[PDB]
Amino acid sequence: MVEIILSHLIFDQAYFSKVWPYMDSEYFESGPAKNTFKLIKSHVNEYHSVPSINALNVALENSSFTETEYSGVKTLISKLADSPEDHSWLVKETEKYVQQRAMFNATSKIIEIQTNAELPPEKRNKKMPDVGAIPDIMRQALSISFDSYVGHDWMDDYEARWLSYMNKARKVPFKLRILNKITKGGAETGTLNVLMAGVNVGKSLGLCSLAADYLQLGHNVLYISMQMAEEVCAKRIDANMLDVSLDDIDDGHISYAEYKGKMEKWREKSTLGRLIVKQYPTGGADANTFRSLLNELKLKKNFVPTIIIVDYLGICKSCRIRVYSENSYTTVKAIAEELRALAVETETVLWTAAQVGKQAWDSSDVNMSDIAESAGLPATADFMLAVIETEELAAAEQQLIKQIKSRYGDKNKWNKFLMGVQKGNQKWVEIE
Amino acid sequence: MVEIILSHLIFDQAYFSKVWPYMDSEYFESGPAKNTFKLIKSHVNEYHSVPSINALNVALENSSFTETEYSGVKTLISKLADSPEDHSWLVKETEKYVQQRAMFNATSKIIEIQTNAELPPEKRNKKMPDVGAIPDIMRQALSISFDSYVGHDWMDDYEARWLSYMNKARKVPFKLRILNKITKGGAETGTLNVLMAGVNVGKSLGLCSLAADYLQLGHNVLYISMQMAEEVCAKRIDANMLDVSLDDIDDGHISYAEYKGKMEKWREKSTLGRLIVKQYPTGGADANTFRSLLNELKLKKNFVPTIIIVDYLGICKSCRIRVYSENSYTTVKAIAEELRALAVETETVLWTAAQVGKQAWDSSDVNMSDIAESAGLPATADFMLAVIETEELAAAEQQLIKQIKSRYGDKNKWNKFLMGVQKGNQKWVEIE
Amino acid sequence: MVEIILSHLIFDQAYFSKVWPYMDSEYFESGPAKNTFKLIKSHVNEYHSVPSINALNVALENSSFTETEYSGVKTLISKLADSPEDHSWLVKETEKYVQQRAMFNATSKIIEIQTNAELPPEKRNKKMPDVGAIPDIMRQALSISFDSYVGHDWMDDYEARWLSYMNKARKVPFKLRILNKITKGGAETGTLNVLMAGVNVGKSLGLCSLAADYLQLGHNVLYISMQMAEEVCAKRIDANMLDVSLDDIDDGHISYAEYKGKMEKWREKSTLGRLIVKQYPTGGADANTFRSLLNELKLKKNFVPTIIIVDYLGICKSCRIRVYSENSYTTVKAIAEELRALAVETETVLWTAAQVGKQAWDSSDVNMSDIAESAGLPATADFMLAVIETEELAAAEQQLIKQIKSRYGDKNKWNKFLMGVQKGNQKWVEIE
Amino acid sequence: MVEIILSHLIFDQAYFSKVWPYMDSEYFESGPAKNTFKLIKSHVNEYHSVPSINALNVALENSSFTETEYSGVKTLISKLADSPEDH
Amino acid sequence: SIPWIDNEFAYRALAHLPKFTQVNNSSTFKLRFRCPVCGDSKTDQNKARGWYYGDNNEGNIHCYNCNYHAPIGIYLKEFEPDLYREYIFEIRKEKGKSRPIEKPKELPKQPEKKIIKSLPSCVRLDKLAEDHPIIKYVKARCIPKDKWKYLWFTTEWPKLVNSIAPGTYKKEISEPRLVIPIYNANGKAESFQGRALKKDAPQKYITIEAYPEATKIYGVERVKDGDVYVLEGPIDSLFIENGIAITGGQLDLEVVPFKDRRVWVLDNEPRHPDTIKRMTKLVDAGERVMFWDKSPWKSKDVNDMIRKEGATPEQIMEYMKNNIAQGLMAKMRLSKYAK
DNA sequence: TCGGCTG
RNA sequence: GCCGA
DNA sequence: TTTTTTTTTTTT
Ligand SMILES: Nc1ncnc2c1ncn2[C@@H]1O[C@H](COP(=O)(O)OP(=O)(O)OP(O)(O)=S)[C@@H](O)[C@H]1O
Ligand SMILES: Nc1ncnc2c1ncn2[C@@H]1O[C@H](COP(=O)(O)OP(=O)(O)OP(O)(O)=S)[C@@H](O)[C@H]1O
Ligand SMILES: [Mg+2]
Ligand SMILES: [Mg+2]
Ligand SMILES: [Zn+2]
Repeated sequence: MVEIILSHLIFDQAYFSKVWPYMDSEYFESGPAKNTFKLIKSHVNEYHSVPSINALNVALENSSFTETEYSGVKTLISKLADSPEDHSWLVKETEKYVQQRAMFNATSKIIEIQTNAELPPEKRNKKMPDVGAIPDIMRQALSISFDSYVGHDWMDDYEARWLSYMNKARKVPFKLRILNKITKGGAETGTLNVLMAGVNVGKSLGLCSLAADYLQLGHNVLYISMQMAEEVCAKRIDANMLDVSLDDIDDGHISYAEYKGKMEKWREKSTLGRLIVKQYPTGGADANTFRSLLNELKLKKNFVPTIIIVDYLGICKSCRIRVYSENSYTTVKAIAEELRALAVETETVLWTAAQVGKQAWDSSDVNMSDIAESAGLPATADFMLAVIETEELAAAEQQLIKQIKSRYGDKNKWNKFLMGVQKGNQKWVEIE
Repeated sequence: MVEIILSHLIFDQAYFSKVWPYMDSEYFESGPAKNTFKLIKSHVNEYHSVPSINALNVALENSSFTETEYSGVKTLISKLADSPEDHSWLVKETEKYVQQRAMFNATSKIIEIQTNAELPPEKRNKKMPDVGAIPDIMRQALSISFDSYVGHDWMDDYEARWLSYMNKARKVPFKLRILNKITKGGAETGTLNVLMAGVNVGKSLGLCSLAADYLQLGHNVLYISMQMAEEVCAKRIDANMLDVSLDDIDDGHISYAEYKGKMEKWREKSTLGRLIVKQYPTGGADANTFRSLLNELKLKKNFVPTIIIVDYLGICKSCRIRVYSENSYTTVKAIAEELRALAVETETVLWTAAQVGKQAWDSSDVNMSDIAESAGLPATADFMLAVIETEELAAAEQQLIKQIKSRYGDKNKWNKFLMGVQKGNQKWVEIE
Repeated sequence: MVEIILSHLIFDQAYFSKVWPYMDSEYFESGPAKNTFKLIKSHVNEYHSVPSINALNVALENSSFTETEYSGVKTLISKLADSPEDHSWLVKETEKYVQQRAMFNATSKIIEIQTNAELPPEKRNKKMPDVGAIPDIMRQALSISFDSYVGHDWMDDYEARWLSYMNKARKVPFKLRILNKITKGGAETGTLNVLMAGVNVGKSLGLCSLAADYLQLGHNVLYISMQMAEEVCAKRIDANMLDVSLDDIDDGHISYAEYKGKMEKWREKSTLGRLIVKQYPTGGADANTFRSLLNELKLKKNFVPTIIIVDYLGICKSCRIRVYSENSYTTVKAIAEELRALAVETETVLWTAAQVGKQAWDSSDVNMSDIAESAGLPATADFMLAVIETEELAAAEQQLIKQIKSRYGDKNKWNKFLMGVQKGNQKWVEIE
Repeated sequence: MVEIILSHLIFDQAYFSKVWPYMDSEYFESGPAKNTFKLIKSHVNEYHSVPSINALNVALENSSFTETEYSGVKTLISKLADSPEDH
Repeated sequence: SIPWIDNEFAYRALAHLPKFTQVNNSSTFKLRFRCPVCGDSKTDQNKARGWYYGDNNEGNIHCYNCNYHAPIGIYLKEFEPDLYREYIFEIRKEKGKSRPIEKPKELPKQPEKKIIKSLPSCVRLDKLAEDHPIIKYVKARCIPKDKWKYLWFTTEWPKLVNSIAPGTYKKEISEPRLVIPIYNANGKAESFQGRALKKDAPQKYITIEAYPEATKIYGVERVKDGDVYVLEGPIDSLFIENGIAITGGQLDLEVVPFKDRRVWVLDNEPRHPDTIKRMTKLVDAGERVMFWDKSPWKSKDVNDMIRKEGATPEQIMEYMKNNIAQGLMAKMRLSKYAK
């Protein structure tokens, strides 16, 4: 890819602005490529700008080489084109080429060092290092990654850091005062959050409640039904939005006239967004399938989801790991990391629920250790709530949400808070 | 000179008694020499003595070799004879040959490693280390010598012991006098220190507290975040060193004018270093990547690190074990070894943080048999701490440090102590 | 191998007197070997003495041999040498050759028997054995062993057992009259012993002292330490050996001149053993390791140990157990069993320490029931000494040692004894 | 029509954005076409975009199959070319 | 194992099988036979996939038709239980005793026996007219004219061989071929290769040896001072100063002289893993191997470079002299070049 | 239409 | 089975 | 070598 490297050095400023800091004549070859890069280096040294093909030819004419080298360099020069390919692929590929050639150079150097070492001191060459320099010579050749960024400074970049503080565009509100209060502006994009609860305690209920709350806030929500069907999930969403008890829905207490009226009234609102719900067979969808669904959505409809809700992470099937390749801890943590990567790619708050081992399915409190699946999930995640319900809570219709893992804010300011869950409406009500 | 080495292994006793334990079958060519050494080693294992030529002939006759192999081994043994020479040139020449043939084998190994690395996925095999491991292997080969120190020999090694008595290593002091007291003045330079804890209980909090203290102590600090953005870690440091709560920063309670004033008041302080925060994606950085970052920091920013602080040890790429190849224990142990090697190389007091097992979560006490990803960390680490803020320490706004692994002093002197961790300021204070 | 066997029959006295009773004319061949052994047997029968080479040549001169047989026997006789091979290998190899040839002869005999059986009974060889005796014949094949020593045979080794009794070939003294009084001669080889530290006793100190006392008696000792550094353990050894207080070593009251003088004075004494301190990470050393360490020490430092003191049993690791814990009954039981197996297979005394329960801590009298690791350790520990320190004994600079379990002797003979412990000197002295 | 399918997979964003999610390795052949699609899929996984011909040549150079397969893939890539077509 | 007994029993138990052939080369013992497990093909009677290799430390019967690879003992158990028991008993019988097979170590070889004096039906290339079709073909080959005194043209190649080695062909069908005489060190022809003409000859493009002990290296008599370059084609060697070419499917390092200064110049194919195997076996011997990893040309052989990419001999020589690596240095280029 | 080819 | 004619 | 479910067992 040396030809590509030189072509994009000559006919691109962005590439030259990020790969010229890491470039040595020892990388390319001992043939025409070496002399061509030497010409480029000389031209940029004498006049601090990238040359042109005419300028390169003039430099080649002025420079002195043998006839074979002259012809080879001229032929290579004639084989240069703009070819405006992708920038990310270009920089990654040239970084790979640099690393491989650096490894080759270091290995050849240590081989020459050993060959000199075997020679008698009278015969051997003093210029080369001693054998003791073999290790470092390798590691310096393993530290040539393409990265010009040193990062923050805390002293030379305080104004930019304050500006970054002023950019609250990452936060997303919750439509609930208590959640935003305990998350300091709500959840953030590409930030995995887990609302774990026991079986039949309200995981998918809470996820659909969050979907409805985000829908009433104008976002675009993608509800990934891992267990239920599309119609059932949409029925729960209607129970939250159209404010009609889920049962009533099945008992005909809402006439089609009233249903149509409520749906049209909600359509008339300009603050309402779009909500798309996709059902998936158990163990048959993950970040790869999710991105395929993302592309299909963005093509078929002008829909860019701002929230991604997963019905249950455990139901998902890992991308690289097969269906049951390894134990639960490895595969579930892999699923969690893949989902967090998908969220940070699409810059969307990724909500999901988790199950609790049998030790806490009837406990007044559930701790972080009571994660039925991998313990890596309460490590790959950010804002973890736990939903607890007892006989008293069921009588009071108040699920208790415990701030089990809080990356956003202080995990202990309001650790346990009572929610006003109305199971009939699939809705959460803050308590004042 | 393999023939001479075997001849003096057979026909001599002092030569054997001096050189045998270091000899290995890998130090000979694949021809007759290796098979002869195999027979000799088998006989030595079976009878605890050097065989005679008749014994070697008997073993060769009762061996499973090819006609070519049998003829070659018989010819070599027939060529073996006692050459009367000095017992000073033989030992040194044997050591030279063993080092030279150790280096050849090592080099061949790194060539094979590179060949495996260039292979595509699936097609590439395993049981072979990653390219990043190449320097470490080259370090072992250069260390081969016939003077092996296995353990401290009382009445034989008493000069070194008295030197260790009278002399003490240089300590990089902490700003908390409790850590100095439990480390007898501070942390030694070429060390890998780890601050273990549970999830979301103050791993990065403790690392940032140490970073802020070391920045206030005039050292040069590098904070490599793998789970947080550069802005988040820099915000933690700002909260620690400006006495402004994170709630104040997020809510904007402090004005930008006061922020700039505090930054200038800190910059005007003469006894201040430079802290630089660099972010890599989870699993996107290794020890080689950290070395490249150090190179650019020494070149681009002219910053020589003193305190490297990595956010999460268990997230970093092995740097020597292909991604997703071995189990968790081997991968994390290799990560710890690579980080300690980098710390020893750059003479920087490295800090990291490890995650305890699910059993230790919300438990009033932890120990070595609680490390989640790998129990090999205390073997590799040089100073490890724990955080036991489970139920009531947070209610009392305090902490607890187990001092799990302490190579600086006696861990069973101040094993458990209370630290006033202030979460809003992201700092540690002393209860006294 | 036949040539070597015949040559060492002709030219040796010990090898002949050891391996002649198990040699038969059918063991060698049907040619030169058989005829040569026939000549040897004839000569040893007519004259009760091993023939010389010229005597064997004379026997060849006067014997019934064919021309080819005559030439073969003459050549083989001339091919007999007086090579001085080692003894153990010669015995083992001739035994192996004899067993292999006996197996071949028995297999040929049973095959010929089966071939004879499948013949018309009217035309068969009467002398051939019947088929039903085939399992017996192979038994006679396997009833061939030059040295028949399998286990200790009562009524057949009463003299050797009595010699072991009188010689005290198992005991190893303690340099303390009290311990030898309570052990009928001291600890025994191939055994495990444990010190049960009570409420703050210092498991290291006792093992430290015994380590010393064992050192002053000329025994090779190896203190595998876990919770301490090699320098610290060697410093305690120095405190016990040089009469220098441990804190005085830290302060520097004792100077280099006095230290080196005492060290050389101890070196002058010929009754001083060697102590090898080796450190291993807490929980990173199981019994199997110790085996490799012993192999390395024997091979490299020629150090063959008779005392092996491991710092702490609970801190150790089980040889093959995945789950590790700081204090678990199954782990301590496995560790005790593996360490005792190591002691038995090494023919060495092994010492370790262990902790007891709080009931043993508060009460001066400690019962085997009042043991943290009871049933487990008591089962595999030959000796068990409960070391208890009380405030009154602290004022009197003593400790109450109780013989909790003595496989060596009666428990109640001298159970409780006051020991003169000097913590600063880390020394144990007797009480008048 | 595998050549046409690949040509419009590379030189057409509209065609790719529709047909790609359903496309899979087992749909082309046991010869050059499968290897070309494998290279395209690997590049897509690496960069979330369609590679150019130069990128495919680079990937082909950094490949492992035999001379016959290499020649086949190079021939196919050289034969890849956009044509005026309807969606 | 006991390879000699394995070979003996394999010969005993495979001689009666159809299409049996005891292929015994000076270092290899192999048996060709129609595999009883599969039967091969009715058309492929002579193309019998049943093979036995006993030259290894163990005797293995492998058939590529049914993909049946097994030790000789397994085959004996599955097909010849009587012979199986015989073999399994006698292997133990001689197992105890020392191996005596080295005692009758004799060489049945002979020196130069069929020294080639003259070539009937052959006219040397330099003796031919400039408009001869073979001359035009070698002009397309771009061989330097001065070396044309080393090649002959024939039209009676089967007749020529049957005049040299009678009975090789039952029919002496006239066939034009490029006769390349392979000489010894002293300069006398010890064999000759009938190089195919046009795109390919009808059948049997093989080098005919005067005798089994004849040399397989071309141009040894023309070797001068300096390093010796070993190639794969005699015509390719004609473009190389001090360039010899091995002629045969077997590559023995011992028979190749100039151990101090022999340089292996092989093909320019990183693929074709057999080439990689050859390179690896050469470098494991620590031999001097040339590497095309930095070659500006991408052809297969040197003559291919010259004809297709317009390479000149001087460029070839300077590349060879600058690209000789040994030991670890060679292994590096081998590793990077292979793929 | 032939021979030679690993597992 | 793949390669060479 | 961890890790998680479940069951069974056992010790304190
Ligand atoms: N159609 C419905 N009508 C009334 N109550 C319902 C209905 N569906 C669910 N619930 C109640 O909602 C709670 C659990 O429902 P879901 O949230 O759908 O289950 P989940 O949270 O997904 O957890 P699991 O383990 O998958 S059942 C229980 O209290 C149910 O009684
Ligand atoms: N913005 C914030 N404001 C106040 N407290 C916070 C904030 N963010 C985090 N915390 C507190 O920080 C504590 C520990 O957070 P971390 O720094 O992430 O510790 P941790 O062990 O690194 O967690 P990890 O990295 O997810 S394992 C939590 O208990 C929170 O209460
Ligand atoms: Mg559900
Ligand atoms: Mg954190
Ligand atoms: Zn077959």
